[PDB]
Amino acid sequence: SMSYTWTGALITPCAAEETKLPINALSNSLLRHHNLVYATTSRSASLRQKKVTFDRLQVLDDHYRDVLKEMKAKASTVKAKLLSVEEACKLTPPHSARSKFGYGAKDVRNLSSKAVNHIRSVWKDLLEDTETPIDTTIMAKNEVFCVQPEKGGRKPARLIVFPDLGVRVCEKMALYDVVSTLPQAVMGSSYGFQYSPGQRVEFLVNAWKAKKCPMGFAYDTRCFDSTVTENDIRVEESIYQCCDLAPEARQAIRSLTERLYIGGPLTNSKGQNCGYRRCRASGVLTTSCGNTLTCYLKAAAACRAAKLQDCTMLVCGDDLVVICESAGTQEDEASLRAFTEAMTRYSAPPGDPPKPEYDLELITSCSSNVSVAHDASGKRVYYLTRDPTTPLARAAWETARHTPVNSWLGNIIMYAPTLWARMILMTHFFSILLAQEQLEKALDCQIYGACYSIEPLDLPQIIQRLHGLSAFSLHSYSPGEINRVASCLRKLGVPPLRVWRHRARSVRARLLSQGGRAATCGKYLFNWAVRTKLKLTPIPAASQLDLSSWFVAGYSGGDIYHSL
Ligand SMILES: CNC(=O)c1c(-c2ccc(F)cc2)oc2cc(N(CCO)S(C)(=O)=O)c(C3CC3)cc12
Ligand SMILES: C[C@@H](O)C[C@H]1OC[C@@H](C2CCCCC2)N(c2cc(C#CC(C)(C)C)sc2C(=O)O)C1=O
Repeated sequence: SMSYTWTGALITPCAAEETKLPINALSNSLLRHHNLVYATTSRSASLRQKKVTFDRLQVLDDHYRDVLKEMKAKASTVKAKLLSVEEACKLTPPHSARSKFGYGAKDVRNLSSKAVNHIRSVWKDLLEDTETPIDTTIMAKNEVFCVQPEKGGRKPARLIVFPDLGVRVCEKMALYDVVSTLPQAVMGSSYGFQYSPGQRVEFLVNAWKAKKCPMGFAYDTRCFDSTVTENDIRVEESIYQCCDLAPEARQAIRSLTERLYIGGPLTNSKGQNCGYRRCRASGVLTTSCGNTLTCYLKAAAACRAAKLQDCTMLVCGDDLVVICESAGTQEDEASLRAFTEAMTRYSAPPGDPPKPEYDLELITSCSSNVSVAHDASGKRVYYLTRDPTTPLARAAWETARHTPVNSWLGNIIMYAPTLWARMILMTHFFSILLAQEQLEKALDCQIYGACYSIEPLDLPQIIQRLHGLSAFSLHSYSPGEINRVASCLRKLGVPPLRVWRHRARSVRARLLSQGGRAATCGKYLFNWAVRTKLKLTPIPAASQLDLSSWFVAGYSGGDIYHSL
C-alpha cells in the first residue's frame, strides 16, 4: 500500500514562519556569516510529501518469523502498569500542542477538571470503540540549518503527524510504562537508548575491540517511518500484548493500534483533509519504541539471511549499527549486499548502500562518530562527536530569537567532551546567562528527543554523571576533529581560539566569585582557559541527581517531559 495518499489540500502553518537570522550583536559575536543560516517553512512541505510517498511491497521469511518468536518470548518477561491520569498529565511538556477541545498543556499539567474530564472520556472512547480512525494533524517542522551549495538545494521541511492532546495523554496512560521498560527486556544490550553518552561510547569501543577482526557498518533506511507497514505496526502490537498488562491497558493498546498507530486521516492547521497515512506516525508515543523494535527485528533477521558472523547490533529507533567478525574483504562486501537485499524485502531499503568499515572512528550513526583525546591525568579517552555546523547555526538562531524548547543546552549536555561544545557553546551561553542574571532559570531542552527542564547551574553535575570527570580536561584532540571544527569556524565566520579563551577566562572569574553552583561551573567547565589549572575532583552533589527516568526516547514528537 501507499505510505500516504494526498487530497491536494496544502500542509499549512499555524503561525508566521521566520526564515532568516535577525540583526543581533550577541548572535553576531558567535557567527558573522548570518546569511548562511536559514529555517525551513511549510512552503517546502510538498517537496517532503513527494520523498515520503511511495508503495511498500513487504515480503517476510523464516528468519523474520524466528526472530519475532524470540522477541515475543522475552516480552512475556515484562510487567507494565497503567499510569493514572495524574501521572500521564505530569509527563506532558509545558509547550505541548493545545487540544482542539478548549484546554492546553497548562490545563493538563495542573489537573484542571476540564482537561481531566476530557481525557477520561477519550479513555472510555478507546475502550468502547476499537475501529474508528482517530484524527491527526500534519504540520511542517521549522528547523534551522546552514546552506551547503555543494549538494545544491536547501533542505525541505520535515513533517510531523500527531493526534490531539487528549489522545496523547491516553497513549501515556496505556503505554508509557511499556515503552520505558519493554525494549531493554526484548533486545538487552542491543537497546541503544538506555545508555548515557559516556556508557554508549564505552560499549561501542569494548564491543569493537573484543572482536578478533572487526568489521562494522551503519545502515540508514531511506524514510524509515514511511517504510513501516500496517503489518509491522500489528507485529509491534503483538509484542506489547506479550507483556503482563491490566485488562484496560490491553483494550486501550488494541484500540490505539487499530485507530491511530496503523494509520488514519491527515488534517492541516486550517481543518482541511490533507489525505491518509498507512505508515508510522512521527508524533505518537510509540514512534521511538516501535521504530527500535521494528528496526531490530528486521536487522537481526537480515544478519541471519546474510550469514554475518557474530552480529552485535546497536539500535536507536531507525538508527542502526552492526559490528561483526570479518570473513575477509570480498566476503564482507558480499555479506553486506545480502544484508541490504534482506532489509529491502522486509521494507527497509537503504538511502545509501552500507559500506563495510574496518576503523571504528570512520563509522557515522545519529550524525555522530567516535573520536579520541587524553585527559588531565594523561589517560586515553574515547568520546562521541559530530560536525558542529547545525549545533552552532541553531545556537546563533536561539540567541537572536526566543525558542521555547532550545537545542544548545541539549547539545552541551550530549556533546560536553567535544572541542566545539567546550570552546564555543559553553563560553557563549554562560557569558549571556551571567550578564542577564539567568543562571538559575530552568530551560526546556531535548535529550534523545524527549523534553527536559534543566537549570544551567547543574551542568557540571550532569556532565560528570553522563560523561565522567575526564569531560572537563580533554586535550590532544585528533587532527580530523581539529580540522572539522576549524572548517566550521571558517565557514560560519566564528571567532578564533584566542577570542574564546579570553571570553572564557572572564566568564570563569565572574562565576567563581558568585560561589556555590556558579563557582562549580567556572571551576569545571572553564578549567581549560587558565594557565594555573585547579584540581578537578568528583563533585559531591553529582550523585544527588535523579537520572533513573532519563533517556526514554521521544523522537519525533518530543511529547515526554522530565524536570531535573
Ligand atoms: C546506533 N547509533 C548509536 O547508538 C549512536 C552513535 C554511533 C554508534 C556507532 C558508531 F560507530 C558511531 C556512532 O552515536 C550516537 C550518538 C547519540 N548522541 C547524540 C544524539 O543526538 S549522544 C552523543 O548523546 O550519545 C545517540 C543518542 C540517540 C541515543 C546515539 C548514537
Ligand atoms: C586554551 C588553549 O589555548 C590551550 C589548550 O587547551 C586545551 C584544548 C581545548 C581548548 C578549547 C576548549 C576544549 C579544550 N586545546 C586545543 C584547542 C584546539 C583547537 C582548535 C581550533 C579548531 C580552534 C584550531 S586542539 C586542542 C588540543 O588540546 O588538542 C588547547 O590548545
